[PDB]
Amino acid sequence: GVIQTPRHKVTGKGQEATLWCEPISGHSAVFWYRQTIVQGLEFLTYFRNQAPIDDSGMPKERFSAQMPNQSHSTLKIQSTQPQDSAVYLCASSRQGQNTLYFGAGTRLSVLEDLKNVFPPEVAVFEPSEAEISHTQKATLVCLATGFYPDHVELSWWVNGKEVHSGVCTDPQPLKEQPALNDSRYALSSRLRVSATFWQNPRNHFRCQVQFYGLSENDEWTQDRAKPVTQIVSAEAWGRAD
Amino acid sequence: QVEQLPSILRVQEGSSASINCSYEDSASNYFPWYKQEPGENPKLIIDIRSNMERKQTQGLIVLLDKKAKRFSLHITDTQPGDSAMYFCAASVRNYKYVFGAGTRLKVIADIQNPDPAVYQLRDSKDKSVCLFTDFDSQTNVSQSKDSDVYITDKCVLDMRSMDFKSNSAVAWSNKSDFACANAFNNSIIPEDTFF
Repeated sequence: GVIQTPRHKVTGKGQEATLWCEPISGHSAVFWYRQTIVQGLEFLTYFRNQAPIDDSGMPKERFSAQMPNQSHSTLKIQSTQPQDSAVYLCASSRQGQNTLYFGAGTRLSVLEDLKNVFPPEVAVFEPSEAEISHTQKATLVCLATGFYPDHVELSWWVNGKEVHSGVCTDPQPLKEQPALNDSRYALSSRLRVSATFWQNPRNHFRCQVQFYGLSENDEWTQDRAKPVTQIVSAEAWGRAD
Repeated sequence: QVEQLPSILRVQEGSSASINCSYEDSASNYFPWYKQEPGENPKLIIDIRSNMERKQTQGLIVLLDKKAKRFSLHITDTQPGDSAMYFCAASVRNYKYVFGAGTRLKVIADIQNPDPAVYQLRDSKDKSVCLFTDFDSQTNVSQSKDSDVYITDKCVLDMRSMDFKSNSAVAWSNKSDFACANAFNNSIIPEDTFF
């Protein structure tokens, strides 16, 4: 269906950001919406065949929407501000159709200072001997710590294939320093397998965290490594005894 | 403009859950409902037109009262996994989809055979993490009253394969004076922590 890029965008205050949406082969296909915790789904703007029809919801400054061709649409924000941070959904609907199809959106995080962006450190912890003995089950745990902002995606890979059944990831990360508003985050996830499965030393477990940060375009003064968008992983092998 | 209630809906597994919406235009003709799983796109789940007053398909019921300008969604026998964000909308003619602000539905799971335990994990070389697991639904992992000790909230897993659900929470610290014995002084179910 509807393809939106990028999936995540981190910018600093005052940077420009443009958001891309490719609708489905259809006419009424702008339905830009903003999605936030406070205001929910908010109509922004609407196009029928490249023609601006309603821009009622668009902020009266800095925000603009265009349709270059009839197979793509853009949302441009000038001079990004923290309040601009949200998920920006794009949607399309056909002619004789009521159904509205949504994109997965672009998550925009506008930070005060890009000097506070850090990527996660990832580590995986092997099941408890006690747990195995008591329940005949083995729970692996993964810890992503010390990352900012909170654009992370955590996945479990068992022998090179990603797995889902028996995964539990925290729905929201925790602030490492919860007093401060601008704090680094941690996330934990659990993978629960049979004790037999863990005991097989040919089984390979990998916890993988996709972090979104700076693009290669962005400048980096500080004497540490620049926190680009990257994958950070940690592995463990099954163990017999 | 469309009002959707409630914003957050905590329902117990097996019980039914209802979301109500109301709209402010006599002209609205189509009322779709969208489910949205974290990270993904809203996906149409069921809809109803001004032609009809109730529809039941796909494990879902919707009502529409045009006179009252209210419509609702009803999910019977909730299971974790109905846990998602839902959204209602009202549309007029060929344009104009006005959406509710959404309902975050949390389905709380019935741990059948709880087995409260607190275990100690290790690896690679802090070093050590503690796992509080298999505790019942009515337990609150509270936050760390020790700074430099971190405790996650509970996490509900549901298997497709078996009819077993489990709760878990993770706690860790770099300190020397830290162990699993006395890490989770929340209102623990009175068992385990056996090493």
